[PDB]
Amino acid sequence: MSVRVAINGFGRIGRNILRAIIESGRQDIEVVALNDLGSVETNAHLLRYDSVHGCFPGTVQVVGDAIDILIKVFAERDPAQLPWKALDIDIALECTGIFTARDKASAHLDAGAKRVLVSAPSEGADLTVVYGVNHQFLSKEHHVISNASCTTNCLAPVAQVLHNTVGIEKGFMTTIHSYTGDQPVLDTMHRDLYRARAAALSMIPTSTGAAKAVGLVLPELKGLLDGVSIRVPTPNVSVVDLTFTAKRSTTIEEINTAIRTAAQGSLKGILDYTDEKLVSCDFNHNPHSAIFHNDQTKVIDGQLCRVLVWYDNEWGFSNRMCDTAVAFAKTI
Amino acid sequence: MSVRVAINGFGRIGRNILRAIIESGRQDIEVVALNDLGSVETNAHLLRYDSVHGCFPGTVQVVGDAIDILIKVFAERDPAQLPWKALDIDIALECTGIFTARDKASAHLDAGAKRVLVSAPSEGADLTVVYGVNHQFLSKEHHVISNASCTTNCLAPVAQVLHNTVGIEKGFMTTIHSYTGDQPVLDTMHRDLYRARAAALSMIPTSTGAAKAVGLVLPELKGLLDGVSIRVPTPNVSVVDLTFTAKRSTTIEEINTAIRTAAQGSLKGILDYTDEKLVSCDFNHNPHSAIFHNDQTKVIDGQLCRVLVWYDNEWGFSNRMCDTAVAFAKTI
Ligand SMILES: NC(=O)c1ccc[n+]([C@@H]2O[C@H](COP(=O)([O-])OP(=O)(O)OC[C@H]3O[C@@H](n4cnc5c(N)ncnc54)[C@H](O)[C@@H]3O)[C@@H](O)[C@H]2O)c1
Ligand SMILES: NC(=O)c1ccc[n+]([C@@H]2O[C@H](COP(=O)([O-])OP(=O)(O)OC[C@H]3O[C@@H](n4cnc5c(N)ncnc54)[C@H](O)[C@@H]3O)[C@@H](O)[C@H]2O)c1
Repeated sequence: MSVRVAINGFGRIGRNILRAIIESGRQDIEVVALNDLGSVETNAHLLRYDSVHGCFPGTVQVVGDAIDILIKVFAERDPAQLPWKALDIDIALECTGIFTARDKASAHLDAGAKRVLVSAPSEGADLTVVYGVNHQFLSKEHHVISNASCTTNCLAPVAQVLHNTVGIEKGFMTTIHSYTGDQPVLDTMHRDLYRARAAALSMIPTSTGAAKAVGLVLPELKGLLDGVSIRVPTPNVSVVDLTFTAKRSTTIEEINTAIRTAAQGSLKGILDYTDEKLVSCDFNHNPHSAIFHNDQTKVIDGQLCRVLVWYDNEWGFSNRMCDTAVAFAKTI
Repeated sequence: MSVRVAINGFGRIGRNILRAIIESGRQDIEVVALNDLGSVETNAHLLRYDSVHGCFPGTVQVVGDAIDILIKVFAERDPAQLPWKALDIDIALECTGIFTARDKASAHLDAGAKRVLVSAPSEGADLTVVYGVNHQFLSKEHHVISNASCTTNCLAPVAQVLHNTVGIEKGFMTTIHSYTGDQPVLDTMHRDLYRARAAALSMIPTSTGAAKAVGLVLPELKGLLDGVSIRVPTPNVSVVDLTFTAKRSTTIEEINTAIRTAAQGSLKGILDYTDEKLVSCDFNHNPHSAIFHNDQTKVIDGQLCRVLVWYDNEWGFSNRMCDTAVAFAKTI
């Protein structure tokens, strides 16, 4: 019944995984352990209080070597040292952000987790999964997999619906994105010259791999999409601004309706929509991968089309980590 | 030699027109009077200290009901009563944002002014101008003209180099925009449901008529463009994100090269470029109508294009308001 997980790296997403599990009321995932090299006390405190997501819904105590909500806490620099065999770990959730590589993440297999799921694109991933779109391809042949990114998780279901309805010849994606943890509050030394500037002071153009990735989850679209991002001064919630050329002449109503159909049918709980005049903060804490904004569909001359699609880049994705982990457990 | 102007509405744009003249040290324009809703002293203080632009780069003395840096100051909310005739005002600069309409704006000529320049699209305008693109179309047969908008002024030059080079089949523009003073700090009653929302708290989609206005000033693109805006938590500096189908199979290098040329040659001082990895605040107080970001140009299969174009929605426009005022004054 219950799939035994361990969270490696108790950072935003790791904590958000936990919170998604408790909030949703789901009973199919047991969080057996967490690993992180900072204080156990500090970890519980960050779980308790979040500036974006509010108070933990429940009580949070540190008792001995565990956090009671009863989750064992570990501190290993080297994931291969974790007692995953002893703890009968089904799926290790790699969340630290520094072991995204398949080479690197396979350390949890060494430690005795039966499978690994990386909360980010993974280099040499056995499979990159956008739950609700391609998780059905998961099988005994896959041991270390990627959950894609928040952005990929948003763009793909929408891509799919559009391609099925009007066909996408080519498309360009700009994601207007909230600042993330790898950005600094003030200008400072960095791997990337864009992301080195004060995060809450500018619109910052930056790179995203999501459009290429949608080329893989949906092989019909390989090489037909590219994409970039613009980071702006909001702490959470992002949006895909997609312009594409359609293979057949179409309308706003045509596109909106295929979205409503998909959202009400086979992508229920992955894709949603709004006919209301909403702004980014209204999607904060929404669990969908994508929420399509009907108001914003525009179509020039029946063939050049633009859509706008919100996503809580933390909350959507963390709920997807749960679904992917459960679907993945069934192939063990 | 000099052009006599009166500024109606010493608001963000009213005051920045005045700073623009002072900073450039242009002697071709003389501010004779200004009108605003409130104090003589408050207008002085606001001019002195600007949260976005910094110290007013001279001295501002209150003296009588006049400001010395000598300009006379009024406070009649009704424009019809102000005495432009006996002040010999060549061109009036309607800058309030509430007499945008031509039928309304034509008051300044009743109240004596020889010509009128609305800082903002207008309804029944004799001619809508983007300086550096279409100003040589101004004739004696024009009394009340429109300076267009910040966004119109930045798309139009770029559309021109693009079209005239590679041809625009169809185009969709998103502007990512700094908040403006028609938005509030907190959610509150507004004629528009998006713009009612707390302005530094969300990305906020909104309508702009700039794409359409570009189709009228560049007649060749009548109804070939559409656009929207997303307001984000920055206080100044916006950007154009343009996706379009090009008539000719093209490249990035080719796109940026054409922009180099327009920048150095015929659009010098209106259009500039950058090859550097810059972010929005690096373009604060830049006087250009458009600054092209090379790095950011993308082309899919040689046909679907994307460019990114910065603009100081306050400083660029306010300088054009000066250049327009001058070119207009010559048809008198
Ligand atoms: N948050 C989002 O918006 C989002 C969306 C999609 C994908 N992702 C992906 O998820 C991953 C994590 O993102 P995040 O926002 O949670 O960042 P985060 O920095 O808040 O999380 C990283 C956590 O791992 C811990 N850590 C670092 N090194 C460690 C080590 N050697 N051993 C154990 N723990 C270690 C840190 O203490 C921290 O708690 C990233 O790779 C990112 O690509 C994030
Ligand atoms: N600021 C920008 O980014 C930008 C860009 C392009 C165009 N514009 C246009 O410039 C115009 C002015 O906008 P702004 O940025 O100055 O905003 P603002 O509200 O700061 O300026 C308007 C000023 O006029 C005054 N005013 C209001 N009603 C008046 C009345 N009845 N009589 C006399 N004075 C009155 C107000 O006190 C205020 O100071 C707008 O129409 C806007 O569309 C602005």
